[PDB]
Amino acid sequence: VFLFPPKPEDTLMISRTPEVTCVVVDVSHEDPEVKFNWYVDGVEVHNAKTKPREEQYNSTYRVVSVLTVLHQDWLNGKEYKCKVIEKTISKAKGQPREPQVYTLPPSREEMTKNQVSLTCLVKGFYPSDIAVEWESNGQPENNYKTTPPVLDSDGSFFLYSKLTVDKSRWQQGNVFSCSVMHEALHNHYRQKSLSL
Amino acid sequence: GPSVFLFPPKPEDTLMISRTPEVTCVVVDVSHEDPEVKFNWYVDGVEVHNAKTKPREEQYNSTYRVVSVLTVLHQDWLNGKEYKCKVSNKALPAPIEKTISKAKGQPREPQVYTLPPSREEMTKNQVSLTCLVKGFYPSDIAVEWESNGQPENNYKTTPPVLDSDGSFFLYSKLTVDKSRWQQGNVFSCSVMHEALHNHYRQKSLSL
Ligand SMILES: *[C@@H]1O[C@H](CO[C@@H]2O[C@@H](C)[C@@H](O)[C@@H](O)[C@@H]2O)[C@@H](O[C@@H]2O[C@H](CO)[C@@H](O[C@@H]3O[C@H](CO[C@H]4O[C@H](CO)[C@@H](O)[C@H](O)[C@@H]4O[C@@H]4O[C@H](CO)[C@@H](O)[C@H](O)[C@H]4NC(C)=O)[C@@H](O)[C@H](O[C@H]4O[C@H](CO)[C@@H](O)[C@H](O)[C@@H]4O[C@@H]4O[C@H](CO)[C@@H](O)[C@H](O)[C@H]4NC(C)=O)[C@@H]3O)[C@H](O)[C@H]2NC(C)=O)[C@H](O)[C@H]1NC(C)=O
Ligand SMILES: *[C@@H]1O[C@H](CO[C@@H]2O[C@@H](C)[C@@H](O)[C@@H](O)[C@@H]2O)[C@@H](O[C@@H]2O[C@H](CO)[C@@H](O[C@@H]3O[C@H](CO[C@H]4O[C@H](CO)[C@@H](O)[C@H](O)[C@@H]4O[C@@H]4O[C@H](CO)[C@@H](O)[C@H](O)[C@H]4NC(C)=O)[C@@H](O)[C@H](O[C@H]4O[C@H](CO)[C@@H](O)[C@H](O)[C@@H]4O)[C@@H]3O)[C@H](O)[C@H]2NC(C)=O)[C@H](O)[C@H]1NC(C)=O
Repeated sequence: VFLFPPKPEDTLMISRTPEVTCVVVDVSHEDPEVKFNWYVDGVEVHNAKTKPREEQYNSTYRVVSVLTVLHQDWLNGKEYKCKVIEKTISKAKGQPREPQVYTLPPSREEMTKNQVSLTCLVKGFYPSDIAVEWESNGQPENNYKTTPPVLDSDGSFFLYSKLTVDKSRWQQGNVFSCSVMHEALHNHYRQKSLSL
Repeated sequence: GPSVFLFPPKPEDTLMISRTPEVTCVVVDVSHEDPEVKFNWYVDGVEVHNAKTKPREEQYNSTYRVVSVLTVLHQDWLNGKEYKCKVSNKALPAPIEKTISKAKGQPREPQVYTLPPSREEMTKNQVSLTCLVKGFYPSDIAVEWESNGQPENNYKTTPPVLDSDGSFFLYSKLTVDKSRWQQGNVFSCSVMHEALHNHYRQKSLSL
């Protein structure tokens, strides 16, 4: 039994739906039926949905149960238990740290190419639950990738977000904004601009 | 009962000719009534007998951990030689065969860009040096920092991220004191990849 936490961006963005996943493995053919009992801080709920079983290569079934949760509950540190084996996960306990957002312009050597990369460094935050978005002139970007949180030496986490845009746009003096959402932020939001 | 895990050699060991690459075969969940584990290594079918097996290791969950290490050649691993680890045990119905090799696919040369600290970060006593490595394949890579010949220690590298063009990218952040950066010292970002010239690429960064 494995109890996975909701996606970091799903617990911050109200437009998405955070889910707690309970993956059960090594299920026997003699006993395929698996009963799931979810508990939110003790109180038993019944709004969980179970996905159809999938036979693995090692002749075992893989039963997965999904429980949709609220954004406020997880952020406040609600205790979620999965009774199959009784696993239990929750929000990362510990003193929250404010992230430091730094936007970085493309390297001079990258100007030789047709497309440049915009860098947004976010460091010194806790916990690792975070969401990063890019936007330009109000309209959001789509061609960007963000690295998973990395545990730094001081106990906090950090990551990077790379936006790829045409060199023409960057040379025309356009303004790109790096949006960061985190628990220990004012209004759970911080933004930094970047232009030539 | 017992499970077998075959680990690939360190990326920097297969590229640096001074280091020694080795394929590790880790066996867990070994019964106390049968700690006898047989290892059989095969290189593209041909069985080798130069492996070095370490004695058993008692774990906290009342199980043993037998580890077999096989040193390999740099040219062999890079050419895509297939390495097989046959594990035999009395508690096993049939010998378990795990098999690993170099990640198949056409190699791509990584592009290394060093980025100076932000202006806002200059307020702090510790600034961050950024190294961007993008457009490489496969994900097997190694990144290191150095200054004045001597290597740095206070840095961290993000795991490779699959980009939109099918290639991988990552970042490496070096944390130095602002006094060093303002003194005019030079910091270099060392990158080791199989698609690079002499499997090495380095870019410098200074104020
Ligand atoms: C009894 O205890 C032992 C020992 O565990 C220890 O004791 C217990 C009591 C606890 O306290 C533990 O916290 C403690 O560690 C248990 O043995 C464990 O068994 C599990 C499996 O059930 C193993 O998990 C695997 O881990 C590997 C990665 O292992 C590296 O990283 C670990 C930290 O992340 C580290 O602890 C390991 O030592 C090892 O470290 C690496 O070592 C090599 C060489 O030694 C070195 O070169 C590396 O640099 C170094 N790396 C690091 C980070 O240190 C993980 O890869 C495995 O994932 C595979 O298997 C999964 C299914 O189990 C699957 O989901 C994955 O996708 C992946 O599957 C493979 O994927 C590859 C592609 O990548 C594919 O090619 C393969 O075909 C595919 N194979 C399969 C089978 O799917 C896996 O998660 C633990 O490592 C192991 N512990 C140790 C110390 O080895 C034992 O289970 C306990 N018994 C009971 C009954 O509970
Ligand atoms: C029969 O086969 C089953 C299926 O295994 C699969 O098929 C085989 C052929 C191989 O391809 C495997 O690679 C593959 O997984 C086995 O089930 C597996 O059991 C093992 C443990 O027994 C599980 O390993 C555990 O993995 C956790 C992380 O799992 C995520 O990441 C995986 C990739 O890294 C991904 O494959 C998983 O699906 C899962 O992905 C996440 O899913 C959630 C929910 O859907 C999402 O929210 C996330 O975003 C996903 N993340 C992604 C996509 O990156 C580890 O966390 C876990 O570690 C913990 O336990 C170990 C001990 O087991 C500790 O040492 C460790 O410290 C830590 O506490 C563990 O490694 C594996 O995930 C299971 N497979 C699947 C598909 O879930 C059966 O075990 C096997 N039966 C027998 C008898 O062998």
